[PDB]
Amino acid sequence: GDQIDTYELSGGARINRIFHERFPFELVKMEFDEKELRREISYAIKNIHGI
Amino acid sequence: RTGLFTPDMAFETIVKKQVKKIREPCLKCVDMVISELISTVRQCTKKLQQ
Amino acid sequence: RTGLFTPDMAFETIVKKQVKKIREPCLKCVDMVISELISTVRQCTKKLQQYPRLREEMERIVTTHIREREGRTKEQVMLLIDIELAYMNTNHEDFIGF
Repeated sequence: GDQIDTYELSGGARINRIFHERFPFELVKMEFDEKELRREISYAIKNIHGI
Repeated sequence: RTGLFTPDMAFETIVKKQVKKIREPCLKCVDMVISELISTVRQCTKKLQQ
Repeated sequence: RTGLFTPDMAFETIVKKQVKKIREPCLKCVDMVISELISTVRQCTKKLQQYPRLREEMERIVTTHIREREGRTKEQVMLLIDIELAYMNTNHEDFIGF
């Protein structure tokens, strides 16, 4: 439709496309220490080979 | 929606906004023309009749 | 009106029309997998021959359960396509511009 709010805002449910371009930020906010990953992998291997 | 091509309303809604600005000077022009007609009538009336 | 740029709804329309065609092979795949699982179960039940009336019961129960899962599998298969029709994501990996 016409009569769009060209000046005042970026708004009117166009905020949701930010969430769809903000969720890609939450997916990389998470972090891990690689030393814990290596320790966990080592124990995963030692626990898969039982004897 | 995700945009592939520039929408045609992004042109139209800027053009309409620019066009609305010229309402004022046209009315100023009309008022000036009326002023000149009044001045001319005064010259043709007040100065030549006793 | 006269366009300055190529409209975007033609792209969405064509994509939707082509995507709708995928439902058929997914159901064929599901039916093939169900058949293969039934074959494998009926092979596994050969060893249970020392006793009668226990091979039929175990085949009946496992076969019935496998067939019952057909409904839930097909429903999820249909939903994963309706989800691919609801929205049109052009910011994944594509020819942006042009």
